[PDB]
Amino acid sequence: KVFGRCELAAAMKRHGLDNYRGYSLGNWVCAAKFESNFNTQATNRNTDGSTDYGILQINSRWWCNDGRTPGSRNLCNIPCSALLSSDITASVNCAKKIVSDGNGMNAWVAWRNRCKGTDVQAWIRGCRL
Amino acid sequence: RVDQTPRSVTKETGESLTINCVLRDASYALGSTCWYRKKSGEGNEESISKGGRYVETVNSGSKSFSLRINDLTVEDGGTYRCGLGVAGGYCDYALCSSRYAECGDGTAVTVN
Ligand SMILES: [Cl-]
Repeated sequence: KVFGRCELAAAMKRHGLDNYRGYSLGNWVCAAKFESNFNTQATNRNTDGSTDYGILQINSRWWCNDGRTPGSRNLCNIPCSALLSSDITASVNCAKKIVSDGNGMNAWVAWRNRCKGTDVQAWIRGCRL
Repeated sequence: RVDQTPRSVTKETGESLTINCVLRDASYALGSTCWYRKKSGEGNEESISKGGRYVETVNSGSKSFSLRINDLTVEDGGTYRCGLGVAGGYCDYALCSSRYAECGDGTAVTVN
């Protein structure tokens, strides 16, 4: 599914991401824009031979099992296929686990590059939420 | 960024070493912490189990984490690195090259 921006903001809000670990909802929508361009099926190989899956481009070396990544740790305890659903639940719950330790939303490099230090409220403006 | 000091150090057998790490330029709270050692002449990096001779000090306000190593011998020569853990305390040296954690630049230890 390729989500619309406000459609995704709504889905993220119902899934409890607004102000999760102190990160306002706009952060999350902006992250998805620059990570997956709002495409739940985005699947991007890395040069270490891992893959990034889904709307938030979660990496198979650490977080999910795709069966093809040596050194794989499956820290979200899910198959990588769950991260490619039109239902964002598995992605959200994994991202909530990610963000609650380590480097926060710096776990999403596109968030660092395009979202951190901007008016992230732009990403939820114009939306009926 | 995680600032690790000292970068290099020489100690006598029987001394202790304390390495200090501070997480800077971050707007998030300090999470779980990890320590790694690669023994001289060994090539495998390994996690350090905290406790006993290895004493960690964490200060949440200053986002500082330090490790004391007691009772050094030549067997302790090598390189040491601190870093951020993930997923509620999971540590792995490969995190240091990942987008999910930061690590200090290392401490090269020589023990006389
Ligand atoms: Cl010292």
